[PDB]
Amino acid sequence: QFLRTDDEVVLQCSATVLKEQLKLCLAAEGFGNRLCFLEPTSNAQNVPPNLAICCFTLEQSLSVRALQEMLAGHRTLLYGHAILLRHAHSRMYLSCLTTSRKLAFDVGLQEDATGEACWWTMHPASKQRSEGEKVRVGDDLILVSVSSERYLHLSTASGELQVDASFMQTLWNMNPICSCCEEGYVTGGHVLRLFHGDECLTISAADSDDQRRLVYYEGGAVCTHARSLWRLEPLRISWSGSHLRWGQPLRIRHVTTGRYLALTEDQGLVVVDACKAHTKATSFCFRVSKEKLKRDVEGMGPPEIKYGESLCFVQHVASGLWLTYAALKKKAILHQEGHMDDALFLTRCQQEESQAARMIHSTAGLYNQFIKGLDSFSGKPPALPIEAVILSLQDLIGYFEPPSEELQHEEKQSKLRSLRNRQSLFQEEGMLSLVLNCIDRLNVYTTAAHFAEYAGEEAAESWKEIVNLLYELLASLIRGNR
Repeated sequence: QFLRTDDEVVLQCSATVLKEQLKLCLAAEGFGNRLCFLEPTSNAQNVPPNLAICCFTLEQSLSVRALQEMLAGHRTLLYGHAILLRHAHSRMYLSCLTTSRKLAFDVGLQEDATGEACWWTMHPASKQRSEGEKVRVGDDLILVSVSSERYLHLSTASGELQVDASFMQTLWNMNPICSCCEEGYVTGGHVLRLFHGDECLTISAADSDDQRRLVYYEGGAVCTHARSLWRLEPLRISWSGSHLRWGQPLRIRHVTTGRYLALTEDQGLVVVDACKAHTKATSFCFRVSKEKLKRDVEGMGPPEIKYGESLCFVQHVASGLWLTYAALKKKAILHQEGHMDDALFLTRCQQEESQAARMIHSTAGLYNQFIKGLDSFSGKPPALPIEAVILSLQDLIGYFEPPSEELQHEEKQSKLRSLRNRQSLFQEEGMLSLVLNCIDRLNVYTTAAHFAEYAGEEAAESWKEIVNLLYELLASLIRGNR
């Protein structure tokens, strides 16, 4: 009922697009794009809303007297406090930038929580709440950027909906996503692996004849590759990050591919594009048993499903079909009766791995777009994402860059081991081919001006930069780091 620090929230506002009141959350991508945007949560039944990129962690809520004192646990948020919001998807911080794209600033992300620019003071939106009172869940509120002293505010100019820091006010809901959970219990929004018996649930490797659409039970090294990672996403906006319960409908999202576990009329059990991932075809639940078989709480809920200790049957909700094998690599199928040994156990994946999986997804998406733009004009003299591609390239280069040679051996090796594991994950997801395709397609052009003939000078102004960054990323992915 009250928001404590280390709680997870989405900042939600309202707008009336196409003459109807749509609610939508504050979103940021992170790498490749620092600028914030808005994610519609409204059309949940037909399209899975991208809540993952909307979650922020309430890192700290301080009195201005302690906030000014800093620049030299489980506290409840009080009105008047300045808060620090950590973007969960990127581990970056919600900040008020010094760019503008009409007196206003851009709202986005800071790589590090530095200075006043990443702090926002909370203020009551009504005579019901007062300065010093605890901020209550589902309260409308006003947020003021400490550095600029402007309001976090949604724009409607001209056609599209944006976010900026303006002298205009916007009323913002803090929807709780999650709070303290019971140790070792599965909660929504968790990225995990579903094990069988070793064998785990996965899609095929990159570039497979599959088009990566089919689901498998596979053993060996997959259990340590990103392709076997899934996010459990319940059919809720608020307390989506609550404990999961037996029978609770949920979507199962494949992380790197972005597609959703689904039952199809034609294909059968497959993974499916986000836009085509409707509730009926996409809703699964965890069952204690296969026997015949309530109303969701406004909180973390009762802890029901335990990591590694709970054997779970997976069931498609609409059809009642069981996730089973077909009969080391087996096709996963949905079946009426299934197999006596269909029960999976869930192992929570760790952060370094989960982050890398999500980073793969963004980068694949951004670069596939960049390639599509290149392919669009091959032989023809569709705006290319130059700005983002450059930033993405730069970001991954720093991500992969080896430790400073003048560092202690104990830490150097440990930081080196992770770098290697981080590189491996990307490598096994065909990130090298991705970088190579971008290089090969850019190399079809001899001079920067030759590229300008098919793309224009503005785009060509960064041609030698993108190739140098791509070759640099390539090298950084390849480097042994032993």
